[PDB]
Amino acid sequence: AVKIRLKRMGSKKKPFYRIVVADSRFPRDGRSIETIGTYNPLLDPVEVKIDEEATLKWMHNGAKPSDTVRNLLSREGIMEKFHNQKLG
Amino acid sequence: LSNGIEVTAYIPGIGHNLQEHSVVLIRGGRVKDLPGVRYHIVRGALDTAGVENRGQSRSKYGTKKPK
Amino acid sequence: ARYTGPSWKVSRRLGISLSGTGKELERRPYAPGQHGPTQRKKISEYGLQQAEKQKLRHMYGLTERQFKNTFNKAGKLQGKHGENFMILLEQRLDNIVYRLGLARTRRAARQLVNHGHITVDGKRVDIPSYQVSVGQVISVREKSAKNSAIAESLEVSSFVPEYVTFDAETLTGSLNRLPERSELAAEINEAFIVEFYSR
RNA sequence: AAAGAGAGUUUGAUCCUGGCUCAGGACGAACGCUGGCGGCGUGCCUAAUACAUGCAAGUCGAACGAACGGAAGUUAGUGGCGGACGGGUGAGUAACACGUGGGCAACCUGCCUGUAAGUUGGGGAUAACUCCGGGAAACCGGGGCUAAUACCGAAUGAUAGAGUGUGGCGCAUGCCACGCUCUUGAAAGAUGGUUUCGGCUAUCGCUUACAGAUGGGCCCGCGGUGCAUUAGCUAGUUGGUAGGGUAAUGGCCUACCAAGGCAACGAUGCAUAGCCGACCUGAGAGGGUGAUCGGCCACACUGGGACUGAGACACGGCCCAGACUCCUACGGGAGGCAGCAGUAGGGAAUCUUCCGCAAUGGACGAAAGUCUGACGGAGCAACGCCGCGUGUAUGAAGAAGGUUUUCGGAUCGUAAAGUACUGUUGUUAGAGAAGAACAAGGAUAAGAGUAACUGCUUGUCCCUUGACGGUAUCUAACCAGAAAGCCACGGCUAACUACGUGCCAGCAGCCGCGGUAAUACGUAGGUGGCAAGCGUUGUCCGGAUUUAUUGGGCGUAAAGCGCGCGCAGGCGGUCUUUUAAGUCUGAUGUGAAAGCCCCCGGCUUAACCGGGGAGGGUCAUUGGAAACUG
Ligand SMILES: [Mg+2]
Ligand SMILES: [Mg+2]
Ligand SMILES: [Mg+2]
Ligand SMILES: [Mg+2]
Ligand SMILES: [Mg+2]
Ligand SMILES: [Mg+2]
Ligand SMILES: [Mg+2]
Ligand SMILES: [Mg+2]
Ligand SMILES: [Mg+2]
Ligand SMILES: [Mg+2]
Ligand SMILES: [Mg+2]
Ligand SMILES: [Mg+2]
Ligand SMILES: [Mg+2]
Ligand SMILES: [Mg+2]
Ligand SMILES: [Mg+2]
Ligand SMILES: [Mg+2]
Ligand SMILES: [Mg+2]
Ligand SMILES: [Mg+2]
Ligand SMILES: [Mg+2]
Ligand SMILES: [Mg+2]
Ligand SMILES: [Mg+2]
Ligand SMILES: [Mg+2]
Ligand SMILES: [Mg+2]
Ligand SMILES: [Mg+2]
Ligand SMILES: [Mg+2]
Ligand SMILES: [Mg+2]
Ligand SMILES: [Mg+2]
Ligand SMILES: [Mg+2]
Ligand SMILES: [Mg+2]
Ligand SMILES: [Mg+2]
Ligand SMILES: [Mg+2]
Ligand SMILES: [Mg+2]
Ligand SMILES: [Mg+2]
Ligand SMILES: [Mg+2]
Ligand SMILES: [Mg+2]
Ligand SMILES: [Mg+2]
Ligand SMILES: [Mg+2]
Ligand SMILES: [Mg+2]
Ligand SMILES: [Mg+2]
Ligand SMILES: [Mg+2]
Ligand SMILES: [Mg+2]
Ligand SMILES: [Mg+2]
Ligand SMILES: [Mg+2]
Ligand SMILES: [Mg+2]
Ligand SMILES: [Mg+2]
Ligand SMILES: [Mg+2]
Ligand SMILES: [Mg+2]
Ligand SMILES: [Mg+2]
Ligand SMILES: [Mg+2]
Ligand SMILES: [Mg+2]
Ligand SMILES: [Mg+2]
Ligand SMILES: [Mg+2]
Ligand SMILES: [Mg+2]
Ligand SMILES: [Mg+2]
Ligand SMILES: [Mg+2]
Ligand SMILES: [Mg+2]
Ligand SMILES: [Mg+2]
Ligand SMILES: [Mg+2]
Ligand SMILES: [Mg+2]
Ligand SMILES: [Mg+2]
Ligand SMILES: [Mg+2]
Ligand SMILES: [Mg+2]
Ligand SMILES: [Mg+2]
Ligand SMILES: [Mg+2]
Ligand SMILES: [Mg+2]
Ligand SMILES: [Mg+2]
Ligand SMILES: [Mg+2]
Ligand SMILES: [Mg+2]
Ligand SMILES: [Mg+2]
Ligand SMILES: [Mg+2]
Ligand SMILES: [Mg+2]
Ligand SMILES: [Mg+2]
Ligand SMILES: [Mg+2]
Ligand SMILES: [Mg+2]
Ligand SMILES: [Mg+2]
Ligand SMILES: [Mg+2]
Repeated sequence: AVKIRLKRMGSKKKPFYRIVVADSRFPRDGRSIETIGTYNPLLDPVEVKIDEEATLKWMHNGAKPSDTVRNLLSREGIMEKFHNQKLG
Repeated sequence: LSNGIEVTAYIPGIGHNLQEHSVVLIRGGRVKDLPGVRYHIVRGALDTAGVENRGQSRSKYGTKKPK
Repeated sequence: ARYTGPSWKVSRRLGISLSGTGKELERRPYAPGQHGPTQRKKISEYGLQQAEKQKLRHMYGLTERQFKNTFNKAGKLQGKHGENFMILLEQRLDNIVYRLGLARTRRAARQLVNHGHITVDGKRVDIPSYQVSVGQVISVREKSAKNSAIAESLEVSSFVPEYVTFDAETLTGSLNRLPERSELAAEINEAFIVEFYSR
């Protein structure tokens, strides 16, 4: 099913993940429906930049996150807006 | 040759040691005056030995550096 | 450094007084070898262009691969090509230490930079090819501070170039501004090298 | 803004035409001599040849039938989901295989999300187990008894089928919405809270229907190899009428009727080749290639077939036939490295039977968790691209020694010695990151739902874990001590002398050198180029305007058919009105990510990574102009 994965990129011992919408079956760093952010684990607070409109629509019509991606990285409050929109 | 083709090579340097039924490496090239010779034998490859007491231009002819 | 052979011989071959002023060519200004006091012949265009390229390369004492890489990198800047090439060659951290007067020649600033004695913006750098920019500060971080070599080099000084502001009291150096082709060696011809690398 | 270098060789000498050779860039390279370190990558191009051995796909006890404990909890068997993903190779294939742009009023879609109705009652039997019958043996039958979310009916329920009625429409076959009569068409329970004792309930599962998302299938325009010393090819072939089959249109298949179809704009036949984003080269137009990284296709010892499923005619599934290998008691059995390591063989040539699920992503599960040779990391190899070492400053009309000498000297050469400094690196002793935020669990706070809790959703707090690994990094002390080679020196082409040799030995990319004075052979001295590398060979582009659109020629150098009549084709005098095929132009969609290029940023710098753009189409829909061609 459609999920929101990470798609590791970068160099050896220095990873840098994206935030993509992909169909589970396909390879990790393979084909993906759409990219909606980045994720840098190395920095003091992690620098993450996610588009709050595309992610909300994707969650609202089927896509669901994967542990670290969004479901823990949505400290921006995207999941709160999803909560409100789903009740409202 | 190992692909079923018989060619004519040339032996560079001053004094070889290879006799009949010996295995060697060959490389491209040609000797202008020699009529049919159109390859060279690599020196010091498999059973060819490097030219004796060769002092300079020594990477060719396959001679080890003196001590 | 990179080439550790005698230094007078290379300046005798080229015919300029690199590595200072004239002390290499005070006696016998002719080329080395059994020959050299004999004569010279008509040097073709290949000889001339190669001579100018050797003039630049042997002045800063850097290998040919690095030289060509710096040439290609300078090619991307606006304006001319030889001017930008010499500007970038002036930007190198190894050169700037020599210009401030912390060392004597090019071959001593290189060792004094690789052995960690020089820091920029408060952090050490061990790379002589680090490209300094405007506004960064150059110091010693008391890694050596009061050592015989630096103290001696601060005595013989001539005049520091105008585009570098050096504060001898704290051993703090900077780069005021980008230089211009007028205030370089000028004992070469920068136009030849572009033609040499065009072939 | 971008913008192109020539040289040697035909002659006693000239000028032209003309080939040959050299100077540059790049490798998945190999061979020769050498070889210090670090970072980032790459490594069977040949036999799609043959496999010793370890692993590479399992998981659910909260769907159901036994033993240990003494009341929890743990595995063989029935069932559910997965095994069609992830990984490998380029054999086949000249065709809707691929690229780009569209159709589908001709289609399917498990799991995921939202919504609307339900989850009512019955029946029969089989694995496991127990006996007997075979076979020492792996390797099979018969008798008897058991449970379900296994299986089979029944009650109610269709926008499914039939006969309709009524509107609104399209692009011909036709599409959307509503109503009427009938016919058929299902379900499963498990873990908890609760009242009151009946039931009523929280999730997660089951059944039917409609939307969305994702993934597939079919059809079409245009584009990209050589050969005409390969001209006809085709008989379900082309069309039509009914029917069968499929999720779906269709000669996909069948019965009948007709004689069609494709082709010098290259059919047919033969040869070779997976295709693209892209890579090397070039001033550009072009030329050559399709390693690694990403997308699609095909294949899985060779050939055929189907079953199960949402999805396969299925790498680690089944059946049959063939070659090969292995057990056999002679009735018979078993296997498929083009998965990760690895062995043999072929070759001029290519790596470890390694550690771990800690990170990211898979499968199963309510969850803890289990399995992941994917992947994260480490060993091997100068195979590449970056970076810095083997010291530094002073130091003589210039030591010793080599080489040379017209015997005064010149040279190696400030090079050495001497004096004064430094620790990148090396040695030792100390410290020592990030990559890790969760999942689970425990606290509160708020919402939806309920008669009320349990639970669900969301926020805020605790709560512990690393293969790499004592690795990266940092501190302090010690010694210039351990750490330079390869090719060339006649011209092209930067850099000359001595001795030996005597058309011999030999060198050689071309001109060509060697016949007792060789700057061309061999050594020596020093000189030049590059430097942990340096040369040779092989292959591609350039220079080559040497296939010339950009950009050549045909009187005498290669090159005008011996000449005419002419089908197809190419081109076409002057003006007006008109169209809008070519032509120019605006908007909308797209031409994925990485790669080349422009601007910023992070690794001490650089290679190397990240963020933001541009560029790329004789591309589609739509709107304009009418000078030129049609
Ligand atoms: Mg020598
Ligand atoms: Mg002639
Ligand atoms: Mg070449
Ligand atoms: Mg070694
Ligand atoms: Mg060694
Ligand atoms: Mg292969
Ligand atoms: Mg359990
Ligand atoms: Mg079990
Ligand atoms: Mg597969
Ligand atoms: Mg696959
Ligand atoms: Mg891969
Ligand atoms: Mg391929
Ligand atoms: Mg549902
Ligand atoms: Mg019963
Ligand atoms: Mg039985
Ligand atoms: Mg029973
Ligand atoms: Mg029924
Ligand atoms: Mg109906
Ligand atoms: Mg109507
Ligand atoms: Mg109770
Ligand atoms: Mg109670
Ligand atoms: Mg039909
Ligand atoms: Mg054909
Ligand atoms: Mg073939
Ligand atoms: Mg092939
Ligand atoms: Mg390449
Ligand atoms: Mg490449
Ligand atoms: Mg180019
Ligand atoms: Mg050209
Ligand atoms: Mg290849
Ligand atoms: Mg390969
Ligand atoms: Mg691979
Ligand atoms: Mg095989
Ligand atoms: Mg089926
Ligand atoms: Mg399989
Ligand atoms: Mg296998
Ligand atoms: Mg293998
Ligand atoms: Mg072994
Ligand atoms: Mg082997
Ligand atoms: Mg072999
Ligand atoms: Mg894991
Ligand atoms: Mg656990
Ligand atoms: Mg296993
Ligand atoms: Mg790996
Ligand atoms: Mg080698
Ligand atoms: Mg290799
Ligand atoms: Mg010195
Ligand atoms: Mg003297
Ligand atoms: Mg002497
Ligand atoms: Mg150290
Ligand atoms: Mg944490
Ligand atoms: Mg939790
Ligand atoms: Mg409670
Ligand atoms: Mg010392
Ligand atoms: Mg010369
Ligand atoms: Mg030679
Ligand atoms: Mg020569
Ligand atoms: Mg030298
Ligand atoms: Mg040199
Ligand atoms: Mg290097
Ligand atoms: Mg090639
Ligand atoms: Mg050409
Ligand atoms: Mg011509
Ligand atoms: Mg003629
Ligand atoms: Mg005529
Ligand atoms: Mg003719
Ligand atoms: Mg005629
Ligand atoms: Mg005509
Ligand atoms: Mg566009
Ligand atoms: Mg792109
Ligand atoms: Mg930077
Ligand atoms: Mg990049
Ligand atoms: Mg980028
Ligand atoms: Mg644009
Ligand atoms: Mg008109
Ligand atoms: Mg007209």
